[PDB]
Amino acid sequence: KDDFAKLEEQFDAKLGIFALDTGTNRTVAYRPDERFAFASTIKALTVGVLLQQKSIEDLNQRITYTRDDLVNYNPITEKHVDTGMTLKELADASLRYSDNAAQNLILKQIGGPESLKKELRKIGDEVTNPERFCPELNEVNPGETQDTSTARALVTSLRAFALEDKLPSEKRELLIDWMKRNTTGDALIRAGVPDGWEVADKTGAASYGTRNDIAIIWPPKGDPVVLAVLSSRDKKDAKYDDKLIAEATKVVMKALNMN
Repeated sequence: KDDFAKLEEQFDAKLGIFALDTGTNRTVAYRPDERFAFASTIKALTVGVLLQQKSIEDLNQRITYTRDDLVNYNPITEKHVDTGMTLKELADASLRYSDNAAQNLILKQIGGPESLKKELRKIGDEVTNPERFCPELNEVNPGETQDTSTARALVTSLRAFALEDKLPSEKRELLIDWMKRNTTGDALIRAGVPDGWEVADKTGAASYGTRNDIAIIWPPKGDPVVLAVLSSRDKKDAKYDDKLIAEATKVVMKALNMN
């Protein structure tokens, strides 16, 4: 709070925090409106819009691609160049493996960053600014607002798709299932929540030591909490530490008296 400034002290980083307890409407905010590169947290929002646009049957449509649409590491999509993959399999890979090439294919399907912004603006997210495909591949420098969001806007938008009415119940269920089954976030929000409690999350990292996680957290009984923990550092090549995110989550949970 305070403990938040202490974490920033301990990790030499800047935190961005917003949490909403949907049970009591309690809010926890630390630089909630400070901008960070959203990095792969955008993959969650991109699937929300894909689901909005496509019937569940339409997710069976096959997308073909070549090795030249893959750059650096893409753990799922490098396995299926020969066959291509369905939209459903791409959403799975994007969300649970943070597959860059799968995210790009999905983004292309929905009409690119311009169309994603349009749809975000349509759900009343006036802050999230998608501008580039695969922004991962660009040397993005500080003070730029392209491909940034805030902890507050990311919670509001994740909540809108995952928990409110921007998606019908069966599609909301797909989004939640994929995020619950994420493989990349064990040391982040998940490491900061009490044992047992279900977590659905999407992680991201960039440069300037950017390390992000956005989540929905269910207490065993009671309504969920939606949370964004964003972080960055002063130097372009700064290392991040996952533990910062785990510890910031602990402070949120304390403040929420849990849940």
